[PDB]
Amino acid sequence: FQYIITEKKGKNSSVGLIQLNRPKALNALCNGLIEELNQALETFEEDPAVGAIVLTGGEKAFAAGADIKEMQNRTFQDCYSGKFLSHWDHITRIKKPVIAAVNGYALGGGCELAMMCDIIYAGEKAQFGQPEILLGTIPGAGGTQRLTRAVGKSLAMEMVLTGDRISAQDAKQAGLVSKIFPVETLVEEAIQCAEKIANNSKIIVAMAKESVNAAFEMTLTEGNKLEKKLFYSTFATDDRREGMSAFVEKRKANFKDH
Amino acid sequence: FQYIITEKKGKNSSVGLIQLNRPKALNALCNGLIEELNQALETFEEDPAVGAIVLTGGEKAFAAGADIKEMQNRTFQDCYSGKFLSHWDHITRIKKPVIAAVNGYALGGGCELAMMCDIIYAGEKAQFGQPEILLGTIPGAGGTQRLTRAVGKSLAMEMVLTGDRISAQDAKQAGLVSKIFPVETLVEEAIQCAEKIANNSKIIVAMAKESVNAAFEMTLTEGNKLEKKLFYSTFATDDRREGMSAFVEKRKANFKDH
Amino acid sequence: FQYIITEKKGKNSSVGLIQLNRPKALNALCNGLIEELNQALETFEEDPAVGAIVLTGGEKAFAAGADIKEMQNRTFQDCYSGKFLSHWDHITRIKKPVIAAVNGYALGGGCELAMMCDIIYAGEKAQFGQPEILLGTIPGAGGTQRLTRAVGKSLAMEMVLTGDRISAQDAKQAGLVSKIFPVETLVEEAIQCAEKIANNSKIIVAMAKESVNAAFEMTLTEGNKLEKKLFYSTFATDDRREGMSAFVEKRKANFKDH
Amino acid sequence: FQYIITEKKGKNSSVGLIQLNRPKALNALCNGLIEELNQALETFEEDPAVGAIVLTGGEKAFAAGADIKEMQNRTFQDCYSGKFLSHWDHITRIKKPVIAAVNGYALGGGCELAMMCDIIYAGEKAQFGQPEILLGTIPGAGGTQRLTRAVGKSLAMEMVLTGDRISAQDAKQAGLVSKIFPVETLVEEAIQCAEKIANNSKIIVAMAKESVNAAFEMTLTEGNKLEKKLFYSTFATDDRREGMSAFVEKRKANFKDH
Amino acid sequence: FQYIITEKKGKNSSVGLIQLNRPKALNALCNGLIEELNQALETFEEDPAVGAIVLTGGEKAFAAGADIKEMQNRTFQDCYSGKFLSHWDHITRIKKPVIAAVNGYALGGGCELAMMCDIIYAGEKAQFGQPEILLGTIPGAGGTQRLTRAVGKSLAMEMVLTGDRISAQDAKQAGLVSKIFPVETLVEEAIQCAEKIANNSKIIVAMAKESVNAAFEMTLTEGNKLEKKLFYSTFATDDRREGMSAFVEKRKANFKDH
Amino acid sequence: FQYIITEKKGKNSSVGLIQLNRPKALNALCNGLIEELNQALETFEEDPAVGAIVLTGGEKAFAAGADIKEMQNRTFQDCYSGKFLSHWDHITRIKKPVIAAVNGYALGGGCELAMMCDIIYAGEKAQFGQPEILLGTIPGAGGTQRLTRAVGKSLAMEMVLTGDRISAQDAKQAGLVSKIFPVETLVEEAIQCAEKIANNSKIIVAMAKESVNAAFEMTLTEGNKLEKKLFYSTFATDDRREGMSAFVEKRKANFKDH
Ligand SMILES: CN(C)c1ccc(/C=C/C(=O)SCCNC(=O)CCNC(=O)[C@H](O)C(C)(C)COP(=O)(O)OP(=O)(O)OC[C@H]2O[C@@H](n3cnc4c(N)ncnc43)[C@H](O)[C@@H]2OP(=O)(O)O)cc1
Ligand SMILES: CN(C)c1ccc(/C=C/C(=O)SCCNC(=O)CCNC(=O)[C@H](O)C(C)(C)COP(=O)(O)OP(=O)(O)OC[C@H]2O[C@@H](n3cnc4c(N)ncnc43)[C@H](O)[C@@H]2OP(=O)(O)O)cc1
Ligand SMILES: CN(C)c1ccc(/C=C/C(=O)SCCNC(=O)CCNC(=O)[C@H](O)C(C)(C)COP(=O)(O)OP(=O)(O)OC[C@H]2O[C@@H](n3cnc4c(N)ncnc43)[C@H](O)[C@@H]2OP(=O)(O)O)cc1
Ligand SMILES: CN(C)c1ccc(/C=C/C(=O)SCCNC(=O)CCNC(=O)[C@H](O)C(C)(C)COP(=O)(O)OP(=O)(O)OC[C@H]2O[C@@H](n3cnc4c(N)ncnc43)[C@H](O)[C@@H]2OP(=O)(O)O)cc1
Ligand SMILES: CN(C)c1ccc(/C=C/C(=O)SCCNC(=O)CCNC(=O)[C@H](O)C(C)(C)COP(=O)(O)OP(=O)(O)OC[C@H]2O[C@@H](n3cnc4c(N)ncnc43)[C@H](O)[C@@H]2OP(=O)(O)O)cc1
Ligand SMILES: CN(C)c1ccc(/C=C/C(=O)SCCNC(=O)CCNC(=O)[C@H](O)C(C)(C)COP(=O)(O)OP(=O)(O)OC[C@H]2O[C@@H](n3cnc4c(N)ncnc43)[C@H](O)[C@@H]2OP(=O)(O)O)cc1
Repeated sequence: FQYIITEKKGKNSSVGLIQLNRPKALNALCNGLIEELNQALETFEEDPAVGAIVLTGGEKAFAAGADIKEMQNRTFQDCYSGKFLSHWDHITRIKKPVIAAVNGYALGGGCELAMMCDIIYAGEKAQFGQPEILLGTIPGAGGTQRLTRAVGKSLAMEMVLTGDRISAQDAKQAGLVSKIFPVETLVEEAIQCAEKIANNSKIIVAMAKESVNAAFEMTLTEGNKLEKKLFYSTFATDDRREGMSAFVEKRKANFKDH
Repeated sequence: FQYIITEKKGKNSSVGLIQLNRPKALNALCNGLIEELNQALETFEEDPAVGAIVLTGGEKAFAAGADIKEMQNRTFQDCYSGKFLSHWDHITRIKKPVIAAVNGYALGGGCELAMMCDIIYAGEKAQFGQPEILLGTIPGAGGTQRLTRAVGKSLAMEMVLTGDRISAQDAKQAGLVSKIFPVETLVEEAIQCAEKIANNSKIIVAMAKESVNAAFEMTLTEGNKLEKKLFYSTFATDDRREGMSAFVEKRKANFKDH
Repeated sequence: FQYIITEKKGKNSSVGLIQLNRPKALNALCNGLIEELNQALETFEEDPAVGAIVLTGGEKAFAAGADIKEMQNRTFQDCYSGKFLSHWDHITRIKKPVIAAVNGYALGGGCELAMMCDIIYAGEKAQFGQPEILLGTIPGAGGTQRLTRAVGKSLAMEMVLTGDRISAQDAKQAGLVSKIFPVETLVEEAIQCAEKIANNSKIIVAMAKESVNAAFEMTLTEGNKLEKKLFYSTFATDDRREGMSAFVEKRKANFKDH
Repeated sequence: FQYIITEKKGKNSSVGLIQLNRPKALNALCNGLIEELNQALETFEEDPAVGAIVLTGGEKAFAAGADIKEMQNRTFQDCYSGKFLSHWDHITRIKKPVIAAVNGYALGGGCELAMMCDIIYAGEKAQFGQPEILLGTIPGAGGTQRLTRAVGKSLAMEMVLTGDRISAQDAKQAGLVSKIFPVETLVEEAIQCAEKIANNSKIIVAMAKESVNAAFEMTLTEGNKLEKKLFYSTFATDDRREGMSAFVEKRKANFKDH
Repeated sequence: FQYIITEKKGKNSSVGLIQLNRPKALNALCNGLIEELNQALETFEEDPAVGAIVLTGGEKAFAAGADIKEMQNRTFQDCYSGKFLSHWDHITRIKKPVIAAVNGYALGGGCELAMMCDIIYAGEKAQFGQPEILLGTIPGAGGTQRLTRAVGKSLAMEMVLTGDRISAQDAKQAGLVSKIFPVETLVEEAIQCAEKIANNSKIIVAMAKESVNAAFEMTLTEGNKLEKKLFYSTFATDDRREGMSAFVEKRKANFKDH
Repeated sequence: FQYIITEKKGKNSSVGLIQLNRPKALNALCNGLIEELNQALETFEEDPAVGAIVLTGGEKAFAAGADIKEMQNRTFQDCYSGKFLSHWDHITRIKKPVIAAVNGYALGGGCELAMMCDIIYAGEKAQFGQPEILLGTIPGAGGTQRLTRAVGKSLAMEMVLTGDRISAQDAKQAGLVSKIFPVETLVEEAIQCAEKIANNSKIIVAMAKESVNAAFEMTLTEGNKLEKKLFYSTFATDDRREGMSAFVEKRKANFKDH
């Protein structure tokens, strides 16, 4: 890999860590980088030892956005071509949980990439923003959708129309991120979180993740019916039986992913 | 009742109070408890003197969830028998406002029961969580739906996939609960809130509640049209004439629930 | 104008400022006031020099609601004649960004008017509320819809069913408003915000605003597809090319709004 | 029962037949009739021998609507009493399939009752209509919703705004009913259909019914995701194994309902 | 009017007739024509004597679409900040029922105009189609939305992607139109239909129309709740009292429109 | 290719033909067959000479469903494995139009495959059905969703719950298919249809197809707004001008796919 670095972490290497490694362009997400990222994601998704994935960048930047230089001379017809900014949402197809550990800059595509993850942990100095408007364009990877649904209309409108950045504290207060940690312990805290998740049944975890994601795709009435079906279906797994036995039997549960 | 204690309270016994009373199992919501709860709710719903209902538990626990021992040996087929965990959402059918006064633990079904209520007040030491994942199952009573819609994706994912609990402070900050009070004044503050509601027209209050609930069942454009129709319909009541006349006449309004 | 005061305050006269000026009724929004407001909005919308609009009231009150005296003797039939409280949502049709600078009271229709704007800035002493329930009626201009989607069910239910007001601090914490400023610098800070927006391409800004508003009208999956189409379409403008080229050339760039 | 006749005219006694029996008022559905209908439905729903239910009326009329005499002296407040025209949609909660065998008149509430069923068979002389408009009211049991979704806007608008009736032929052509039979063989044909359904696994049939109903409650994208989950869940039943094995073994399948 | 003809044609002037009169361009809907159309619509909407509106064109053409010559040189820019092809959906805002009497050609904007109406009657020689694709563009006034919802995906796709026209018979079979009449009696039959509608309460009719239109804006569950609220609200009118009484009194009803 | 046969059949070789060729199992769609089908689809999608794709099978069968023998011994966990009946909806991702030419049997997965296509042409002897229920399972590839939306609740429920087949005539009347042709000329008529489509601008056609598909993914109000944005965007293409000038200049259309 020329733009990313990967390694297994956790107690039993149950955690997959992906680090964007293109320091020069503040981790600008060029087409090649996305290519590798999707590869890394796929390998971890296929590895039956990995139960969760952690995504992070540098200390100064998570990602400053997509590569502006690569899209400077593209056309409207270039957009309906199919080779312009494709595969950006492959991460939304990963069944396993993905935690974004954000230190420093998370702008444009960078902020959008973090929002595509299931959980976001931010470093004390992290900064989020959607500056697309300053470049004469608008967010094109969920910046007007995921952001608005987490932060509320007023703050989303202010961010998208002005291009202003918000601090990690503001992001936590608004619900964009769920935890803030010191710059130097961020990635570690993220890994510990991934570890807790990796310890649970992989099949049950995948169902829970689907259920939560469904909250943004249907009415509450139907969302609850779907959730109920998923709940019922867990009763067809062995881990559910094992899990509830471990409780009454007041012992630790040992899930075997099925 | 064996598992609950009821009693009218407030200004004119206009507030119905229901207290989960099964101390030994940290208020675990077994089938029998749910049975009584729905009875209590129905009586208060039918009592024309009661304008609001307050739901609370013990000081150490609101409810630690459904009874794990009652579902430990059930099956997938049992889920479709229609005899497994039935009648849990009867509370969502109550027309009158219901306030949850949460002290201590509010886990799994407990947290979900609180979220089914219209308003939530938490004690300084309250704790919310969805630990279903630790038992090899997922939330099955709105934990992946109502939670996500209030708290945002990141925190909802973190809570549901790890099983970690959050404090009352975190819950208020995230919008899960609207007010925090000292452990010993919680139930009273809740009752005072129920009292303000009980003082308003019961027919107008029921319409307002429906309108707010509709916010999670349709697009904003349609939600506004529905709200408009409801607003128009209030002009067919006497209390609306009495209320707007009491303002211009600089006097107290006397609603006749008509 | 007999109820409003207008003027262009931009540093380059690019911000349209509208001030509700009916001090005696705490800016109660009577039919005549709404008439002028829509006129003011339309003129600024048509003025190619104005890129953003700021809406504010007095120091003691933004607006205490619609005029109660004008609706106290209306009937149900009156409502369906389409000549009662009509034209209240013309502001939602304005394509240019609208910032609400709220000082003091913002109740009922006043709170709803603020929520119709794209961004809300509140003064340290601002107060929001939906006291309709106290008059024997319910919010009829989005108070049960926009409020709930920004603040969460619990707080929305509490506000709408009790009629209690919330402070500016609470509003910011809940996500109702995005910034709090001292009473005397509020309008100025709002204007500065409008200025930043006015500096961006008007055509790109209009698209960004549409995309954000779409977040409340469709599922996330479709919202993202819509956003993508809008993003593609920006590649058919000159300001986009000028905006990206300006970046790689380390030079500022101003758009000709096309 | 004074208004209905129930008898297991099924063959293996697996089909429950309910016949509206109030000849004098052309089967006008008064409160007492609905009362019994819901009872009959519940008993069959609980009877493990019954796999499907057939609903029919007289030869001249299925049902001429709700009892007009019973609602002539009601008021707006009455509607919000919580119980005026209640329990009119209990049939939509029955998990087993329900076939409506419609002979003669099916007007207003009668037409709506038929549309609430899963399948509709009409006699050659059947007539459908929503004459509510002629009584100075509108359909209030799905007549503007289920009708429109089956028949299309133009025909639904014409039917609802004029009150005109349509023939069985028109109903089949528009998709309101799926089959037309001679007046004297209608009920039998309906029973034969119920029989085919009753022969399949009750648990699988219940899932299939839910999936089809979901088509009117969510987007196609989510509808397909839900359907997929239900499909997967069938693999946790025994009947699904028996059913596919019976095909490969080229023999008849014996479903045990689990 | 330059390209329009209007006249009250009811037996009491209860029916407003609008006839597109631009023979030379096969009734091509140019900007000027749309202007007058919206005026005509508004006058009839305001006339308390008119209860329904009938819209028709010539015998050879209803409308061949929007004026192709008027949009030939316009560009992307013209589309955003433009009154370009504006006010085309004013007809969807009319509260009173609108019947489209279609003889001959109804293509592109013409077909779309017809679908915007509540009811469509077609002459034996009427032809519908969306040939936009042949001009290198797509339907932009509901041709891919209303058509699909009435006719089904297969026929809508075939019509939109090939540009092929369908006959009146095909349109009736598919549910696009609800009635076919001889070329000479079409307009007359349409007027008779408008008459039946005009005889009913104008306020109840407007509610029924809203309810039916809601069927395409929300889930079935919410659609039914909305319809129920509208039904309830009819009990606050006098005409509902009159209508139901006239039935029990076995006598004709006289609606006062309130 | 071991199970299919691909061919270029346009008048300019602009039509891609794919023929399922596994006669022995009545074209049962086994995993290998789906593999090739997706390959064939991808090649045609990438070939800039092909403007439309035609999908057909044998004269006796289009496809009898997925391979029952390949799923006979699979588990619930096999479903959540990640690769059981995978890649079945790749066809819904193809941007180019796809016509299904159905002769003979089109059951289960076969019927669902046909419904995934944009247009369906059926031979006089074609038969459609969803017999999954007879195998102790339910439709899992859109059979309860796409079928219901095209055919209506009654017929969809009857088909899915009984397993009964319907004729080509019934399918056309219900809107499932848009045209019926003699068994011998079916594929040829389908190709002619594909040809007409292939003659139009590829980029405009792709947009029209997206707009029609959006009709099942959002409310009518939003669907129309989306359509309008797509319509506007066509004004940024050359084919739009070429097409609109070709009409005004009374000459034949000149397309260049951009
Ligand atoms: C699937 N679909 C449809 C889609 C998917 C994705 C997207 C995404 C779009 C975007 O992200 S638009 C980009 C939004 N981001 C931005 O506007 C941020 C631009 N960056 C900045 O303003 C600043 O670099 C900054 C991050 C605030 C840090 O400033 P500072 O500390 O002064 O560093 P600075 O010298 O500017 O940056 C260092 C190097 O990184 C480069 N760089 C920064 N951001 C970059 C980016 N987004 N792309 C490429 N290079 C970038 C700089 O140009 C510079 O390289 P050289 O000039 O040495 O060649 C769209 C559609
Ligand atoms: C309608 N549909 C479809 C649906 C509707 C509802 C549901 C709901 C599901 C759930 O709620 S699953 C339950 C969620 N709860 C959990 O996962 C674990 C809950 N409990 C705990 O984590 C811990 O007990 C704790 C609340 C932190 C307190 O711990 P600690 O302070 O050490 O006390 P501890 O001794 O453990 O608990 C005291 C007693 O309460 C019992 N208990 C606690 N939680 C219980 C529960 N959820 N069910 C039954 N018993 C419970 C303990 O077993 C113990 O009783 P003995 O064994 O001594 O007889 C699903 C579907
Ligand atoms: C499109 N559609 C369908 C729709 C569109 C819009 C709407 C909106 C409805 C509403 O807003 S209902 C109204 C919501 N607002 C309220 O209920 C606020 C009522 N006001 C108050 O509680 C208090 O006035 C207050 C704002 C807390 C300020 O108290 P305080 O400082 O003591 O002043 P106070 O003396 O009460 O009021 C000063 C003057 O303002 C007037 N005023 C205050 N609010 C008013 C209002 N909403 N309307 C008319 N006058 C009002 C008072 O009557 C008084 O005038 P005088 O007759 O005494 O000369 C509905 C439907
Ligand atoms: C859950 N929620 C909120 C809701 C739930 C449900 C509903 C439902 C509302 C409706 O159904 S409104 C009613 C819609 N139905 C109608 O308009 C049908 C009215 N009936 C007719 O037009 C005619 O009776 C007819 C069905 C065409 C048959 O005519 P014909 O053959 O001459 O019979 P006719 O003598 O008129 O009627 C026979 C007897 O049945 C009675 N009847 C007929 N329909 C009736 C009805 N809907 N209600 C009560 N009685 C009815 C007649 O009054 C008469 O009784 P007597 O006068 O001899 O005492 C609303 C809301
Ligand atoms: C709110 N927004 C954003 C939006 C709102 C609306 C729209 C709507 C767009 C469209 O409707 S696009 C237009 C769709 N129409 C078409 O593609 C062409 C339809 N017409 C034809 O192909 C043919 O006229 C025909 C109806 C098949 C038969 O006509 P035929 O009998 O052969 O005679 P023909 O000479 O062609 O037409 C007679 C005269 O009407 C004119 N004409 C016909 N259709 C016309 C049209 N759509 N616009 C302007 N002129 C038209 C012809 O140019 C001719 O005038 P002369 O040059 O001879 O003086 C879009 C967006
Ligand atoms: C993405 N995801 C999650 C998903 C994606 C897809 C699916 C789809 C599921 C299905 O389609 S379930 C299957 C639905 N189809 C059926 O049930 C049709 C079953 N077939 C039949 O009833 C009959 O074969 C028939 C097509 C009506 C006519 O057949 P007939 O003329 O009597 O001849 P018959 O001997 O039965 O069939 C000829 C040969 O084809 C085989 N065959 C027919 N249909 C088959 C099928 N669906 N699978 C495998 N083999 C099949 C037969 O077994 C036989 O082979 P031998 O036994 O002689 O070795 C699910 C989920």
